[PDB]
Amino acid sequence: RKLCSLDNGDCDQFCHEEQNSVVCSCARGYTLADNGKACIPTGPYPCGKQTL
Amino acid sequence: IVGGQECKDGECPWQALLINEENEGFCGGTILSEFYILTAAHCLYQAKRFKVRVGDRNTEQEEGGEAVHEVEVVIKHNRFTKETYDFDIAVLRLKTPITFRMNVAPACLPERDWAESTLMTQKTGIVSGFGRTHEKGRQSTRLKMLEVPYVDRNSCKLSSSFIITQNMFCAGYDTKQEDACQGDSGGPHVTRFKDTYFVTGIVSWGEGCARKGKYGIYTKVTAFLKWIDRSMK
Ligand SMILES: O=C1[C@@H](NS(=O)(=O)c2ccc3cc(Cl)ccc3c2)CCN1c1ccc([C@H]2CCCN2)cc1F
Ligand SMILES: [Ca+2]
Ligand SMILES: [Mg+2]
Repeated sequence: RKLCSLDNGDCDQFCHEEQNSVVCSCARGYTLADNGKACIPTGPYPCGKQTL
Repeated sequence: IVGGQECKDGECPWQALLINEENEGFCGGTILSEFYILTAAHCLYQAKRFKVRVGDRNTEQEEGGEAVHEVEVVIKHNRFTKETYDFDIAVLRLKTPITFRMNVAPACLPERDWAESTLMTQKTGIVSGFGRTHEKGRQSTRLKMLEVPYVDRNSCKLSSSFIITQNMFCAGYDTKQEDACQGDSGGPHVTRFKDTYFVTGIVSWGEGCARKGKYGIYTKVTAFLKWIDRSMK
């Protein structure tokens, strides 16, 4: 297990392998955090979050 | 839904219900965005005219969050055939945008490669709807959800009396009495990853409900991600 196969590359959401390294990204309505791993909602009702 | 649990407050906010002229649900859908609903193509023959309800968990009371939306455009997959149930997918564009709130929110559309490697390899997904609670029975008045294991593709083909195309996948149980059922068609199959739910399937068909040796058959959303994207644009 390497890169994206190793715990999803430490990405919150989408993990891609460009060159020989991890590149994380997010669904629409989220912005990639400064750490390039976490996905930050742009609004109060981001996709895929239960409204609890 | 046979077995499973009630969707509690805010737990299934992407659920949509297709309602006929008589204001009765006959199929489910998944909220994709403020203007778009994902459903099954086969649901489009079950009502001449229909609208979409969101925010509903109990068809007997007014929870305050329900909203009815008229459909502006129906986009049915042109390759869908009643004979094989292949390409069982449609997208609905609403006349007015959905207002997100408690019990009303979109499910995320994943990327294909990642969804197939990471979501579809998870142990389970979640199916939901207002469908029958027993093979023989009436539609549920309450929204229900059920955790359904992903089923090995080989086992599913062996179990099926009909061809399981590459646009289909199986989920559920061999013998345990839990499955989707009549009226759940078109509804969401979502997969949770790090507390974010991604749409992975559309309730499509089954040889009865919760039968021994049979599984639930779902449209494989990952096979239609480009088609969905084009339909939304
Ligand atoms: O979907 C159902 C059943 N109706 S149901 O209302 O009980 C139902 C409806 C949807 C379901 C969805 C799931 Cl995921 C599980 C059970 C379901 C059960 C009865 C038989 N059936 C069915 C429909 C289409 C096909 C086609 C495929 C190739 C050839 N013909 C096969 C079927 F068995
Ligand atoms: Ca209600
Ligand atoms: Mg079974």
